[PDB]
Amino acid sequence: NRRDLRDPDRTVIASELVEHSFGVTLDKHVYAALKFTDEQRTLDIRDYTKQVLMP
Amino acid sequence: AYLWHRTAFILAYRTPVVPEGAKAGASFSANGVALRWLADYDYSQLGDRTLLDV
Repeated sequence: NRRDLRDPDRTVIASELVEHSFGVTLDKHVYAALKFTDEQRTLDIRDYTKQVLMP
Repeated sequence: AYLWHRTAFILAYRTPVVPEGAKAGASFSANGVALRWLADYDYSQLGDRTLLDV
C-alpha cells in the first residue's frame, strides 16, 4: 500500500497472507477382464503369453 | 547578592535506571549530573520518541 508523505494521520493498512488449497484424488479403475470357457482354454488357446497376455 | 556557607544548601541528584524492557539508551552529563537518555519507537504514530531525565 502507499500513503502520502508527511500525512498528519499515521495509520497503515495491514496485509493478510491468505493461502489457498486444492485437492487431488484417485477416481478411476482401469481394467481388462477376460473369461475363457474351459473348452476354449484347452483347445483354442495355443500360446497364452503371445495370444492372451500381450493383447 | 547571596553569601552562603557550603553547608547551607543541600542538593541531591539521582539518575533513573534504564528499565529492563527498553532500548539500550546512553547516559549523558550536564555539569557533573548524570542524565538518563531513553528512546522508543511509536508504530501507531510512525515516529521516534526520546526522553532525557534525572
